[PDB]
Amino acid sequence: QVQLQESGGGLVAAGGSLRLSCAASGNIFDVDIMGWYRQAPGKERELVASITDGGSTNYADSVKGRFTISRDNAKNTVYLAMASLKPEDTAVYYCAAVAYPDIPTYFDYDSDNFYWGQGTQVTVSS
Amino acid sequence: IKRIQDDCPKAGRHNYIFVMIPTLYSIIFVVGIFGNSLVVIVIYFYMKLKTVASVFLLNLALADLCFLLTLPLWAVYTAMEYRWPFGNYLCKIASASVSFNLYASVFLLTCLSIDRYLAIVHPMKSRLRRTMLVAKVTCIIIWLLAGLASLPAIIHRNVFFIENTNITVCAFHYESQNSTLPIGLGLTKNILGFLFPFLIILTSYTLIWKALKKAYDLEDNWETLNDNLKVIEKADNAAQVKDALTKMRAAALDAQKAHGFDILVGQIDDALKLANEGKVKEAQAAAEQLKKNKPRNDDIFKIIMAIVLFFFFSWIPHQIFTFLDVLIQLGIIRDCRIADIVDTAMPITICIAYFNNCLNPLFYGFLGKKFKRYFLQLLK
Amino acid sequence: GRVYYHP
Ligand SMILES: CC(C)CCC[C@@H](C)[C@H]1CC[C@H]2[C@@H]3CC=C4C[C@@H](O)CC[C@]4(C)[C@H]3CC[C@]12C
Ligand SMILES: *[C@@H]1O[C@H](CO)[C@@H](O)[C@H](O)[C@H]1NC(C)=O
Repeated sequence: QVQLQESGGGLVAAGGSLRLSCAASGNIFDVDIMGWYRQAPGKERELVASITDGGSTNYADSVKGRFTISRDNAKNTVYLAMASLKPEDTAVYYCAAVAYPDIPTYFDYDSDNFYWGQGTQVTVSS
Repeated sequence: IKRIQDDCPKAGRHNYIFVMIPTLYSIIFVVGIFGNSLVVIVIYFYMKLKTVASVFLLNLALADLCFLLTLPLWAVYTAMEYRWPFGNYLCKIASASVSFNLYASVFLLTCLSIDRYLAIVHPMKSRLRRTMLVAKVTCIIIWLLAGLASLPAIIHRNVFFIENTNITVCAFHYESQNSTLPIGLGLTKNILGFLFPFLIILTSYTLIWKALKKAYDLEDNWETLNDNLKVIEKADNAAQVKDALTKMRAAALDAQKAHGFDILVGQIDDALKLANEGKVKEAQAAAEQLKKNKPRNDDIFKIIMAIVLFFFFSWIPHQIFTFLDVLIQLGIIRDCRIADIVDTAMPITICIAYFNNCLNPLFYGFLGKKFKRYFLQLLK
Repeated sequence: GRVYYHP
């Protein structure tokens, strides 16, 4: 299995900053693509940001210009540097990662080569 | 039942067909019940259906088992020189199960190909749209669309008494005039059952082919730079540094067309100006001043090639003679000589299409290393 | 007419 441990959540005032981390453990090979998802209460889950092993990032329109996602391919860790946090961003942020086995056939009927994390709470109060 | 007059009562009636075709149906039956049952056992009981592709692969094996249930009915049908003793109800079910399995199996491969394009190319943006609820709703629509397509096989398929030979057969009666049967029922199997889905399957895997090529060629460009940088460090004359720096400039422009790459290529062009003038020590320092285990399968293109061609060459014999059946029905051709070669090859094309189709849930399963693991533990 | 007796 490819486990994902996330850390950095916390209750911060409105307009503050935060930096979420997520290191991939248990992978013999490098993770392909990692990113962050958040689930607002009563609302469906959405993709916040993702970054590939090359450095290409894709941000959502609700966090573009504020959140800055980065990673370190050596340690297989992704960092979500959140700035100017709004009370709309109050959600449980989940970590995601795509890791393929050796000699990958790109077919996985067990986990679709996709692995999640436990979840860290991020609350932004007024 | 109805009494009809067959235009070509000898078309397709050959002794080598009455012996070989029932034997082939028995091989498809034994191999199909063996393979598709193990796919269900491994997926539903040892994997508990955790992915979208597992739902498609499970229903791909279930729909094949339903077709094989009526396969012995067609085996003895061809054995008794095309005599149908199972009544009118059992043929409306058997002929529908053949038509239902065609559309359902081909639709499932279409959505499974689309799912493979989204999972490989857009893993993060298409993850929330590809859920278990979507996969099951897709399958119930595939069942309805296949049942809606096999609807003429339940309304017009009847048991007909042939006055020419006193032989009771089950068939579609292509009546010359005032026929209640739709004209182009075989055209529906051509475009909806083959043309349109194959173009979606071919497009899905072509996009995967191009995506993996862009990624693999990019990794090859970085490997060319680092290997040549090691060649420059171990170089001893101006020719070894010139050959390595030339390969680095060409690889840098290849990696750019995949954006500070012009800054790297400009510095390689500066190192080339030193190696050309006989400066070997000055060229090594320039390359040394400017500048890891990703999974990769160079045989995935052979797998993509095999997946596309296995779907095409397995159905293209059946669809061609099905289209030839439409020309005979429309009146474009009325010769009983070409009706014989069409009525003889049609059981051959069915033996080719549905034998390969009943091996699809097994072949797609072996692509997953976890499925291959549980499969061999069952046989061990 | 024609007889499409195939499965
Ligand atoms: C004519 C048909 C409908 C009747 C028999 C079909 C079913 C019950 C048969 C077909 C093939 C069979 C499987 C063939 C091989 C094995 C591997 C063995 O280590 C355990 C039993 C197991 C897993 C069999 C279980 C029963 C099975 C799934
Ligand atoms: C079919 O049966 C009729 C009698 O009902 C008979 O006259 C005819 O020759 C038969 N045709 C055959 C056996 O081909």
